Amino acid sequence: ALLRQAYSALFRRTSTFALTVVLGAVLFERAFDQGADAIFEHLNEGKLWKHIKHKYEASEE
Amino acid sequence: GRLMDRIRKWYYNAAGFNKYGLMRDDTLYEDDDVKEALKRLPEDLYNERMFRIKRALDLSLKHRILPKEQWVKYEEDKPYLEPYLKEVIRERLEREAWNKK
Amino acid sequence: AEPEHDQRKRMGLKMLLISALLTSLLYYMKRHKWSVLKSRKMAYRPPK
Amino acid sequence: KEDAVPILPRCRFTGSEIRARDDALPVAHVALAVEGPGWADPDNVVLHVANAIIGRYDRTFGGGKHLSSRLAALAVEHKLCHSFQTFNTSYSDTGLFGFHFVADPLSIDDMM
Ligand SMILES: CCCCCCCCO[C@@H]1O[C@H](CO)[C@@H](O)[C@H](O)[C@H]1O
Repeated sequence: ALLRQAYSALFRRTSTFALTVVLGAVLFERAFDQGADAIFEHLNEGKLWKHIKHKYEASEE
Repeated sequence: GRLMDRIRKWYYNAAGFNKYGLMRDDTLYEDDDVKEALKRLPEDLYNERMFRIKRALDLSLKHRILPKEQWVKYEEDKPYLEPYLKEVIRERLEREAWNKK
Repeated sequence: AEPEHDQRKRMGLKMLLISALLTSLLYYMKRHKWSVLKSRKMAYRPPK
Repeated sequence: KEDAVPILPRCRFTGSEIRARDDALPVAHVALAVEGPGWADPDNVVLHVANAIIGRYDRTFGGGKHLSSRLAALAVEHKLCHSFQTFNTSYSDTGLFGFHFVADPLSIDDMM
């Protein structure tokens, strides 16, 4: 039972609760950003400089 | 004929405080006269008013009303305060008039 | 006219997701706390 | 059937409150408690020890402000209540561990 494990290990002691928020945030940020950016770029295939960059990036003159 | 009575009973239902189980007098804005009148109410009438009001505040926070069966009916609404209030105002006007003379 | 155009929208996307997540979460919490009053029952018991 | 001792259906505990209000009463009574383990459990020995630390009080305890019980001291220093008691009421499969105090309408909050 994760809910109970979570409760006992993370949410019971106010100290561990804060620790869970901080460490929780650090991991949420890394994940959430990667996903958002990923979604944004997919919805904009070949429109961003990231996408057309190669055409002039060391392949001209 | 019974026109004034048709209107009143109509307004009474349109107002809708009876859906909270409140008496017309329960809904009065408590200015000075009303505050004095309330202090004169017998204990039982005062506690009944208090429960009714508390009950209405609880319905209000819940966003519910009483079941249709429990609604106060126009003709069963007891004007428990109007008598006291009229006296309180009569006294006030006496003093006001007298302090001018 | 608006170089920020792309960054602005990328931000908009993030604002929506977080907004959806955070709003739901807070809705539950408000409800949780208020449950005490929402389900509360009372009675008038005079010595009658 | 006759010489078998019947096992009672367990009683479910509920975190909740009941407020019976009568401003006409001179002083208020308040009792708060969590679920206890029940006769058989050894922890009851510790709970009782625990209750001894907090203990009890009443306006006639001569010890007054020098009582070892912190709650008793505060009660005296701040006129927090007329009295208070801790308890560990046991039952077969459950119990109540809490406290009860009697205080004047305007000191209930600080006492609690
Ligand atoms: C309701 C609370 C909404 C807060 C939303 C925070 C999201 C903002 O996130 C922003 O996204 C940009 C685009 O990737 C980045 O360039 C910024 O550095 C970053 O802070």
